[PDB]
Amino acid sequence: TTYADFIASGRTGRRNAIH
Amino acid sequence: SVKEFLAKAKEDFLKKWENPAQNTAHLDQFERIKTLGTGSFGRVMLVKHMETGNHYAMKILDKQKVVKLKQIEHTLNEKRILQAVNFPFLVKLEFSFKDNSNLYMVMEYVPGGEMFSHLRRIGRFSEPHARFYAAQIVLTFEYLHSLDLIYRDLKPENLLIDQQGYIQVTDFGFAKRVKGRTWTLCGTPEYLAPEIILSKGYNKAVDWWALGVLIYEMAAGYPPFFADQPIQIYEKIVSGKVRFPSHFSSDLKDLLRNLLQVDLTKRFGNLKNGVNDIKNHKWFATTDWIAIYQRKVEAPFIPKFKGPGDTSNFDDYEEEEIRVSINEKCGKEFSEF
Ligand SMILES: COc1ccc(O)c(C(=O)c2ccc(/C=C/[C@@H]3CCCNC[C@H]3NC(=O)c3ccncc3)cc2)c1F
Repeated sequence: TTYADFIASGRTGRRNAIH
Repeated sequence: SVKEFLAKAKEDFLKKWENPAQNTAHLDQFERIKTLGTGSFGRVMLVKHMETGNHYAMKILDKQKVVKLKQIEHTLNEKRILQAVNFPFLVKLEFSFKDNSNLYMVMEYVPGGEMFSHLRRIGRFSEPHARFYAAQIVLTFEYLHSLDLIYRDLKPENLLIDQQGYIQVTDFGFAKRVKGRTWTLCGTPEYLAPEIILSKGYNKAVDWWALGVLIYEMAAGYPPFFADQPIQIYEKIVSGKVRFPSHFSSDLKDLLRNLLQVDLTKRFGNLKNGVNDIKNHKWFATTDWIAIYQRKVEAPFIPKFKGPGDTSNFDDYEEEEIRVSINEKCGKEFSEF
């Protein structure tokens, strides 16, 4: 599932904005 | 009434905008307690104002680090806009000052913690829960946009929950006062509008795009476009094929299709009706807009409140001692701060 893929992803922590 | 609230608000903002408050405290008036979060140039700490015993959230930015990354203008924007605005769902700046080494912004402490933490922990919010938050953002962008401000960094990380369960927006570091158009590639990958990614020049409508992302993420538990690397996020955003979870109401999906809309002649918030296209949407029909503004709606979630000074709703971060140099760093670049 989409939820499982999100939770296994490297992007579930705080996200930094770019400059 | 909505028109004469915004006209008084613009007059208040503009006097502060043209003559900013400067140097309204000093570091030695505060006891530094604990880091609540970090960014490129430093950190936000819980502090205690010694004279009153009041708690605050103090941002400390290292001037040399700001200069090394070419972000002077961004941090001047953050402080100039923060000092000038006033709305129930914007974190209020109480003081600001600078010394030889650093810039300081003392804000109200918002002890309920970041929406991000509650969202990730819980998984997802119900539509009524997400809607309650979404309304506050809609009304906040109405205000900011009326002042020619673009926010450009909406995301759960930057939305604090206060003791009554209402939102306070923080992190004005990408905010900018602009009539017309602007071009810098900035924001968080998952929240960026297509037009930002494609270097087209953009305006306030990117914030309405970002709102579609946030509503989608609040209600799903995950963002509409994600992947392990930023470049693949961009690629999914420019394709613009959004998949909705099966539990999303037909009204939510319809609203989202109008916010996550690549075509700027069709994107809600931007058009001739303006913000009313959002407020009068069917997903928002149970929303009493004036009661949200007045804080008379009962929040679906009040965070545990363990007395003043308590930080149990924030994560832990490594502390680092503030060093203040005896020589003035970057005086002329930061003179208006
Ligand atoms: C262009 O890049 C910029 C622009 C402006 C900036 O100020 C910065 C920063 O250096 C910077 C430093 C620390 C922070 C910390 C922000 C924290 C944690 C990150 C997630 N957002 C929530 C925010 N917390 C609070 O502001 C807060 C306020 C009131 N009460 C509790 C928490 C943000 C930006 C920056 F990197």
